[PDB]
Amino acid sequence: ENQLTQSPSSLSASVGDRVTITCRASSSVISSYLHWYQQKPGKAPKLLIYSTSNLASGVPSRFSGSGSGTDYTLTISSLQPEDFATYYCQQYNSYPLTFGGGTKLEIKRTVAAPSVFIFPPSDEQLKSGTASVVCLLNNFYPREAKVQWKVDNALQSGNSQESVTEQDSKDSTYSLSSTLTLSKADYEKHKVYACEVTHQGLSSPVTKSFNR
Amino acid sequence: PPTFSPALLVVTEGDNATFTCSFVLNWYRMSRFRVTQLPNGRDFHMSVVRARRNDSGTYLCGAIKESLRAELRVTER
Amino acid sequence: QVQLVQSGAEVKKPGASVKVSCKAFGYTFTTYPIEWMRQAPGKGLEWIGNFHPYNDDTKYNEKFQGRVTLTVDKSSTTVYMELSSLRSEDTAVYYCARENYGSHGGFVYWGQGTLVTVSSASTKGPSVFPLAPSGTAALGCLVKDYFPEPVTVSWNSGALTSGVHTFPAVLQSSGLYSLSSVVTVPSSSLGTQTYICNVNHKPSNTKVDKKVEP
Repeated sequence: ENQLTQSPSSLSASVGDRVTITCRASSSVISSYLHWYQQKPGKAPKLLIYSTSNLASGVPSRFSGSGSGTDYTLTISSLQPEDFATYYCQQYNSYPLTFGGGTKLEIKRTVAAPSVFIFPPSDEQLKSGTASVVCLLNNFYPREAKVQWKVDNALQSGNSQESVTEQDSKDSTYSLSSTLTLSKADYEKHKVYACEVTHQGLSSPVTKSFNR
Repeated sequence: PPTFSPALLVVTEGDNATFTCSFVLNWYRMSRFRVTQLPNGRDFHMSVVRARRNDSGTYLCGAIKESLRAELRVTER
Repeated sequence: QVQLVQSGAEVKKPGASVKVSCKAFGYTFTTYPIEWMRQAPGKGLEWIGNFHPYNDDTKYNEKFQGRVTLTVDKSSTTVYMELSSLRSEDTAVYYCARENYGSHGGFVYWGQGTLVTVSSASTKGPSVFPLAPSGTAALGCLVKDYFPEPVTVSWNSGALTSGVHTFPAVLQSSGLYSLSSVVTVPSSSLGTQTYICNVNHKPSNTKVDKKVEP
């Protein structure tokens, strides 16, 4: 198949800036058959540009498309709030049809260190044989963060999972939960549960911990 | 005014593509190209054999009464 | 008034089949092919195949290895995507789409998407557990072990929105989803206000209100 690769995978910018995203095809495409979609969370894609450079119905002229052969671009020359979204390229040059992996346009914002909080399992849950321990990184920027769990100083691996929110509708920060899952037996055998957080907004890594 | 169906045909190069014109009847673009009247007499096949990428484009049938435009796309194998 | 309307969210066990509908409104059904794609959480967008009502021709992505069949009911202007021998990796939102005059391969009109979840798990509402608090205090609700997605969560029946963060579900190794919803409040308000997370899981018709206390 004719693989499409988008660059960059993510970028952060402000209202009023101009950005350019790139689509590169593994094999030359006739420029009539290269298109762009915008996708917002929870919605189907919306065609933005068809045939390299033609705006779809109702698309503002701050969007533009350029390219031919294997090298294609999409530019937004003066960002609006609505424009922060994922953009995909697509080829109708050969079957199978292919799409790029997407480029996510995010809001640029000053650096903010997370507030860290930790939650022991509830008693309610302990009655059922499971202990979940949750560490919350709140209101931070940018999205890059590292979380490590320690139980009685033993680094945990393979029994935690993280989730990160989309940028906040108000302050454009992120939040992160990391959930450590243990058996009740294990939970009750150990004393100190510690969540270790690294983030560029802190000078040194921060531990939040508690004793059972 | 003749009907020209469908609005979009997409084939791979080397394949056949057959539009239907429904109504002197001609096939225009805005050997390998054939017209065939079907038994019923109202409908005609407007076929491209061994389609080439350069066949891609916009076509009509005219009787001067012109159909709506249709599109042919011939993808790369 | 062109519209594609797809059938509703489906849950399936491994090895089963799904059949997703796409009903075309607002134009001459035979004029355009209907295209099918799917979007899996971490794969982006994958093309499945297409079906042309004009002549019943189908093209398929070879990646499906003959597991997909596209069929039509002209009488109800509906195209069907049937996906057989389902595997975990088939969990996705499935879309139908069509081009328009001159879009040269660009999909102008899209159906709303159909979620298909493939798993050995069974449909069930969540357990809801407090994330108990102890200037600013965070508290929340751990909404654990439900299937399939989605759940939604509010606080105090909608009156608490500020400082709320509901995390995306994670799929646990168990095959069940889990998420937490958290909120930050003045710590002086821990003795002073009631905080309730309202957890809604429509697939199992479950509603849970859980009061969250220090």
